[PDB]
Amino acid sequence: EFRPLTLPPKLSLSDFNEFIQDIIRIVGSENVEVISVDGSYMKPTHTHDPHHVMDQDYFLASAIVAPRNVADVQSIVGLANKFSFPLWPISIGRNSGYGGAAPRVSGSVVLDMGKNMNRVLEVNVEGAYCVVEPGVTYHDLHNYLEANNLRDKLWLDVPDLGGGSVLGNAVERGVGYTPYGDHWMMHSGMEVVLANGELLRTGMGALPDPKRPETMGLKPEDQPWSKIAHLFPYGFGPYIDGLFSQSNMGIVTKIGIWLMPNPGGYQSYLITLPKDGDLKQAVDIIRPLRLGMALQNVPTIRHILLDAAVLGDKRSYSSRTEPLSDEELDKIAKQLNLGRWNFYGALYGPEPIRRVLWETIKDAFSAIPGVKFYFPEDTPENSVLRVRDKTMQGIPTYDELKWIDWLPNGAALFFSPIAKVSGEDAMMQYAVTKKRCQEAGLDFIGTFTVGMREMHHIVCIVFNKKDLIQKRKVQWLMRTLIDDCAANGWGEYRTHLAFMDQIMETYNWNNSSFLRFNEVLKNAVDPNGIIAPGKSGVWPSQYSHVTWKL
Amino acid sequence: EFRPLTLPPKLSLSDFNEFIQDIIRIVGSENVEVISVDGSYMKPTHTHDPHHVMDQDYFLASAIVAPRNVADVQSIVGLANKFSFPLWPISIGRNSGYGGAAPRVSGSVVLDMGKNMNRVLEVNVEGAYCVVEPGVTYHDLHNYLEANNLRDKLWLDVPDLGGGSVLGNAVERGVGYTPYGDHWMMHSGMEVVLANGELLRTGMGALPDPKRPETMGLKPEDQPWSKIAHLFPYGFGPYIDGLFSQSNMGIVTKIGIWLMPNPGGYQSYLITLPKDGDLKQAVDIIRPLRLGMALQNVPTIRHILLDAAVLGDKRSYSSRTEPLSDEELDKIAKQLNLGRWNFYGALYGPEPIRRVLWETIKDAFSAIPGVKFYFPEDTPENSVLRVRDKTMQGIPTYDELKWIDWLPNGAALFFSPIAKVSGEDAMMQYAVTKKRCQEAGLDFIGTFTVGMREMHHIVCIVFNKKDLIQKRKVQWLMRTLIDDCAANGWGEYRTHLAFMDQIMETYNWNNSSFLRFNEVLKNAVDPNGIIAPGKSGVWPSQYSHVTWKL
Amino acid sequence: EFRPLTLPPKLSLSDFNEFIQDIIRIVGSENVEVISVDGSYMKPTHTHDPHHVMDQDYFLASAIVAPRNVADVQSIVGLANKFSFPLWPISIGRNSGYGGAAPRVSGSVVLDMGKNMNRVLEVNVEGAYCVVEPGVTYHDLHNYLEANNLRDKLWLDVPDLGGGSVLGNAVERGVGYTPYGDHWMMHSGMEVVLANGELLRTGMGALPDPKRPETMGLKPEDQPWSKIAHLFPYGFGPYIDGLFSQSNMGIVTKIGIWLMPNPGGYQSYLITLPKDGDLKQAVDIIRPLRLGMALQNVPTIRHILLDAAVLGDKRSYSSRTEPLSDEELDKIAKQLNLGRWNFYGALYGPEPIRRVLWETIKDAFSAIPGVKFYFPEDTPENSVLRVRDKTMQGIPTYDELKWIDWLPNGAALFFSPIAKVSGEDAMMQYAVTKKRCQEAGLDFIGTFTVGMREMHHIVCIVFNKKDLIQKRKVQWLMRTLIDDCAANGWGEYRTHLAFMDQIMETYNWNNSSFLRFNEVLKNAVDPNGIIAPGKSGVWPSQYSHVTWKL
Ligand SMILES: Cc1cc2nc3c(=O)[nH]c(=O)nc-3n(C[C@H](O)[C@H](O)[C@H](O)COP(=O)(O)OP(=O)(O)OC[C@H]3O[C@@H](n4cnc5c(N)ncnc54)[C@H](O)[C@@H]3O)c2cc1C
Ligand SMILES: Cc1cc2nc3c(=O)[nH]c(=O)nc-3n(C[C@H](O)[C@H](O)[C@H](O)COP(=O)(O)OP(=O)(O)OC[C@H]3O[C@@H](n4cnc5c(N)ncnc54)[C@H](O)[C@@H]3O)c2cc1C
Ligand SMILES: Cc1cc2nc3c(=O)[nH]c(=O)nc-3n(C[C@H](O)[C@H](O)[C@H](O)COP(=O)(O)OP(=O)(O)OC[C@H]3O[C@@H](n4cnc5c(N)ncnc54)[C@H](O)[C@@H]3O)c2cc1C
Repeated sequence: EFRPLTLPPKLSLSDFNEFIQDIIRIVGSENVEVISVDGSYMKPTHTHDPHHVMDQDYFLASAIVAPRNVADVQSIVGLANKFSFPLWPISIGRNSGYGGAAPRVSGSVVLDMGKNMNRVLEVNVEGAYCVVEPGVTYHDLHNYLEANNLRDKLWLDVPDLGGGSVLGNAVERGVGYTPYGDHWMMHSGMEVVLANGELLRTGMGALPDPKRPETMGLKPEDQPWSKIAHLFPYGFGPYIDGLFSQSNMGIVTKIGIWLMPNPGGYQSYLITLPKDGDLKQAVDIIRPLRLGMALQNVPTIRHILLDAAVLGDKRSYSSRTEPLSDEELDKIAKQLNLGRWNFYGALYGPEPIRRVLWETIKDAFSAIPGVKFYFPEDTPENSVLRVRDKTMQGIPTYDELKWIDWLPNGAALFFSPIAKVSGEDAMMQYAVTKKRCQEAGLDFIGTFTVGMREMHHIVCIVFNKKDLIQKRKVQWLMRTLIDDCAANGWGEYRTHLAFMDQIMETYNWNNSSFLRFNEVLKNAVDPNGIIAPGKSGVWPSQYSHVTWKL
Repeated sequence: EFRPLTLPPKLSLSDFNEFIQDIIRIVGSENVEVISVDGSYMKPTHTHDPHHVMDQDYFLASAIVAPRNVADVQSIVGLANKFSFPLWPISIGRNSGYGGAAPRVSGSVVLDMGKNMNRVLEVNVEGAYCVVEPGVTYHDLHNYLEANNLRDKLWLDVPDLGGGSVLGNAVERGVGYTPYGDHWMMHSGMEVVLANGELLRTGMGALPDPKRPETMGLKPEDQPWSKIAHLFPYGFGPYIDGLFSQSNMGIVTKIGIWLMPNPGGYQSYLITLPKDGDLKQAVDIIRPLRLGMALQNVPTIRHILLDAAVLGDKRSYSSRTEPLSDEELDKIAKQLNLGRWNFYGALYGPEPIRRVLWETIKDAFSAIPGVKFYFPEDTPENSVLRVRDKTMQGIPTYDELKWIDWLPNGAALFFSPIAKVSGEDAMMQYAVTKKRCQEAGLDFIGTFTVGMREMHHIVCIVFNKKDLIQKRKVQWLMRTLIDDCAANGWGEYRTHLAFMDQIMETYNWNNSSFLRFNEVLKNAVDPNGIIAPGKSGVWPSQYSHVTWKL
Repeated sequence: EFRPLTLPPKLSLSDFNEFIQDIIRIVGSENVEVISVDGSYMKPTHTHDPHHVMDQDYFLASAIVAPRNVADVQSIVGLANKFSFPLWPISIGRNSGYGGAAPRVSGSVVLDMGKNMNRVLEVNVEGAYCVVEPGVTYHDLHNYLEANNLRDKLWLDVPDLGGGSVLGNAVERGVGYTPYGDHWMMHSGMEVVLANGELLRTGMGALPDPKRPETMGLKPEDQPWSKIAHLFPYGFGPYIDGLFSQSNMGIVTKIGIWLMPNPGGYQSYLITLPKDGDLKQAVDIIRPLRLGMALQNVPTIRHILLDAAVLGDKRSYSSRTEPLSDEELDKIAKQLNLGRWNFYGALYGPEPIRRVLWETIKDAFSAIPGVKFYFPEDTPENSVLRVRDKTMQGIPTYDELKWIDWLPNGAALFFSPIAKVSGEDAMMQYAVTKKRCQEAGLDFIGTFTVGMREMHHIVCIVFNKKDLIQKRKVQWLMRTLIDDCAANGWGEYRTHLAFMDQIMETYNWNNSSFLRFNEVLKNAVDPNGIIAPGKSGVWPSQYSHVTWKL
């Protein structure tokens, strides 16, 4: 195709046309689409942000290209370096609340790795790992284990939804809820296409599999990996793996992710905390238990509107347009059999071990008046606990998508700071965020996900995407929250395309030493600045800061 | 001082003299030493390799410089960039078996960070972490916890000896034996002086501590850290921390290391395996247990000569000059009440939990004929179990230094490949290594340290450092082992100065893609190539490969 | 001399020594001083900041050099470009509250232009202007006019003290209180030594004086100026004069400043405003009057503690260590016969004209209850009005120096934002600043100086320079005020050395477009970055931002 809505920087329409003809001959007309529709979670869009906080077409691809295999990504990168065409690689494109599949720089080709590079490459039982391509979603990996009956020996670790990409999510350093919840720390052995187009394998993946007749003459992408590749992630020398997470330093084509053995015993549970103020005592209680491993997985503390929004839109609970009152939150809590805060967790391992920990957990949460303990069986058929019971054993579900429908044309945007695992800090973060949410006219909706020495506080901002006034309030909100949390010593761990610059500007100790160093690294490996310029605030030097920053 | 034995590359005697007068005025004559003695573990040398496999003066400093603080490192870096003088930073300089304090390039200044930058900067109880400077040895951190009575709340994780540096060891990705044994994975928040001399803090350390009257006007090195700096290592954007382990990308001035809470119950144990061939069954047994966490710490599988060498030199068991026979190893085993292989481990937590796991461990090791189970009380006063009982609870000891005295002027050199956690692989690596040791005329001495999905096999080569014939056999051995292990799909995780190029050459998948990328990074950040050139085989472009590689 | 406390960046001791011997042979040993004392207003220091907010030696010269004439500055510039030595030019060095004579970069040579380049070059009566060198203080220019009896034809315009430099103050865009109070707007024709060392004259000064026998053979610095040089500032083409105010783009050697003709009638006056809240009504009143020119000069609105501090230290009014209360300020007001706010002004011209405006002023201020009107005769012998009566007619005094002695070892630091000429805005800025001063534990002390469409609000922070705790609170205060005022839409017009980067960061519309442009200009004209690097936050490219910004 001939004429796109937006062309990448400094590129002419003829270069665009030459380039797109070049890619079409490499991958076929069925794997290329020129943009000359927000869609669904089911068939995500790959052209722009479906949960658009800015105008819909603000972050817009000029074309979508689907490589057939690693060789095609090498050729595409060569082309982009020839024409200076920025690429924006995506795996599944479901980064909802974070920009979706939209590029930071409009005019970029969205590189759709996941359409054709789909394979579950290996599932290794003795080493309890899997190797995967960008296109394997959590649902797909689950089906792979089920079809081969591997569920009895190995379990997966999934986020709240099941359509996301195992590799995609892990390179963003996403989180899950079993004891393998720290996705990025469970990796070992990644394959990357560098900006120069050279293939590179990290860790023990750089120690080549010894030659043998059966693997002679295979292209590098197609070679097997040496025995320790997916078992010990460090290899030898500088450990460069992290340069590839939340970065623009390369295109990840394959990754090994460690899988937990069936634990031989499982029990999910829900602890309802009656009062809004019970967050403080609960976190204080969670601290020592999470450090000493009575709390085995990544347990969450859900605010009552998160659960309420899973079960029904705002219209179903109130006809109010403004934020529900405190008294109304107590009525919704009572209506659903939940507290104002709901703690979700799971015990793993043999009964004798589950028993002891469970009594420790129970006994410690008993200092909170009115606490109530439930197992999935004890709750209604449509409960969040019955969904999270599946979630905390690695089974993918889609039920929790429903909270995005809290409002009319509900879109999501995530404010994601990190808090200490302390009631004092958690209340304070809450207090800060709640106050700005109410100034903005939005219900506070959020969850804390409990890590070992930190909690990821996901404030779920939901707004009407067809309401220009509220979109502007969301943007006012997000920007102020960033600043306020920064003034209180808290940083966000992951964000949307429009907030990357502002969030990187917050990590400016010693006059921005941290981004300068990233900048130095980036321009050495991408001298044409073709790999997703702007991702995380890191700009190659051909992208003036005055022009491009937000 | 005026005239060093060796000058760094391309530097004149006059530039050397100017430089050293420049350093003397910054740090004082007491903190600078010109080299115009192997020493002890007690007072390590900082001029060369005390366990010299090459000639003693092969790797030699021109001078030793001890910065007083971070400002001094900054100024020293500026001078090195002015004169193009290569710096070799050390923390404690006890990297015995790995080159000690010796620089890869002779003529380099050895930067002694540990003499004056010694401080335990902070021990945080609620967050269960500590922040430290290069000079805090494990023994020092231990004493710090004892003086303040923190041992009841927090434990350390130590390597076999206690004199090493907490930071030094951790940036080498060193290993320990409690559940916090993956030293590098326990870090969060590092401070680094870049090659350009700029101070940088990683992760959440880049999110500055909010201003307040009490901290106004403090030099950047002296500023407090924001609340989440030592609690969540990822921060935001590219996770660049790993670029600083086993690298020459920076000079680490401070690091945060997560500390394990007193577990409320501890019991070490020893499981003796009668036969040489029992390794295989044992590892096959260890696999599922380690994966399902019945084995909580990093348990080890010591070969009988390791324990034997701790208890007495070779002269005490035989007057032989050649390797002890198999029949002799069985006699030494019997004499000491140990098997041919000895498995050391520890159970953590409340009694009810220790009980269940201990029965699971017992029962699974029972499939090996003649297995015997000991607690420290059950063994003699000089046993390795009573020493390692301390070691698996983070208490520092120095007893295990005695195996370096197996031979007359015993020096150590470590051959450190990684193996799958499988009887088959472990036997095979053992077979390969044992064969080459006997060809070399040396006793096989070693340990396997059990990681989750891998084992670190430390073959401990001990030789007479005053025996030129054997030193040459050591070098013949090491180099052949590298190749043999590489030809069987195994790579080493850490190595000595003289083997770094050969070991990086082994991680050459796709025509050395991994080292080219490291080179690209290094020359961007060190355009004068003044930070430890050659470390891990990574050479700045001013250091011709033909000239410098070994 | 041989060994300075601090050397400029990247310079060796030997280059320093060579350089200083080179300068000594150009200007003599009497004109050069190596720094191997805070002093007084009378004999200002030229080595560091006498009103030090940071440690005393924080901003420190390596040497002081006093050029004999323009040729000497040219040669000094050549040497600095040869050695890359940063120069910090000063005229008188009395920039008290703004860093004094201290360089932004420590190690810089302080260039003392005023010691030897002292001359009143010309006082032209028909054109009502004067031409001056860096060393002509206002007191000196005053004496020059008196000696020749020119006071009857021409008046000066002075700042609160008389020792400052006419040129120095003017290139800082300093303010005065007659109708000629916008010092920078009264200039026409400047002479500058560029960074490359070339002499340049601006405006009509670029149109050379026609040749004539009497001026043949004169060095360029010594040539007369063409007739219109000091009469029309614009010249032809780009008007580049402003690139030389509050900048590091050149070294100003001579300037022409327009002088007001004796007005043929003068009467100063004081209007006391009883209440703290009367600021608002007063400013609302001042607005139309200032715009329609009933208020002819630059009238000021002094806070009661400013006048109180001129008359006696804090010990004389209270023995309190904390801020005086509101009730105490009313008592001090009553004691001195002043309001809580005191408006000082002056009427110029023939009696008939003074009469009419004076009735217009009186009548409009009459809407404020309790207002009282004084002429100098009506007040006591030690009043501020009798001092400012002199000040509003261009006569230099030193009386107002006494407010710096409010506290024990009182030092001054100025927080200088701009406010709209509106009661609403003025109160609001006052509210913001007063709140932060009380949190800091300091008395609020300040003045508003009334411009045509804006007011310069000088918050005069006075602190004990030997009190480390309060110095830190001063720094905490200053930095928070900057941010607070920025968050309310107000920027500072001038600042001290330690706040320059933070204040330039505030003028960051469109991703700092304004400073990028300044950077581009500066590196073209100073490729060695030797003229006052860092002045106003503008850094030559050899000065890494990470390293140098505060
Ligand atoms: C209701 C809801 C719930 C969510 N719950 C969770 C949760 O529990 N945990 C969680 O972590 N997230 C959660 N998310 C956030 C996000 O939706 C998921 O993390 C999702 O899996 C991320 O998208 P993806 O991995 O499918 O898609 P992708 O669009 O592939 O996103 C990948 C992103 O990482 C980079 N990237 C991806 N692939 C590559 C590659 N091959 N090479 C280089 N860079 C690459 C790019 O920066 C890109 O923007 C949730 C979102 C919603 C809407
Ligand atoms: C008998 C014996 C037993 C051992 N047992 C163990 C064991 O169980 N586990 C284990 O891991 N090791 C073991 N070691 C190996 C090694 O001796 C220890 O890891 C020791 O702690 C490493 O030295 P160090 O950390 O004190 O000293 P250092 O000499 O400080 O070594 C640090 C090294 O890392 C780098 N480095 C250090 N500090 C910095 C800095 N500030 N900035 C930049 N780079 C830096 C340099 O490359 C340097 O060579 C053993 C050694 C012997 C002789
Ligand atoms: C009690 C008190 C009251 C004050 N009242 C006033 C007031 O009413 N109005 C006011 O404006 N200020 C006031 N000031 C602020 C300041 O003290 C005066 O402006 C003073 O005249 C400025 O110093 P200077 O001009 O003598 O000295 P200098 O130290 O000469 O300062 C000149 C500055 O401008 C630059 N500069 C000077 N000469 C040159 C040159 N030749 N070439 C290039 N750059 C040059 C440099 O950046 C330098 O730092 C006051 C200060 C105090 C302590």
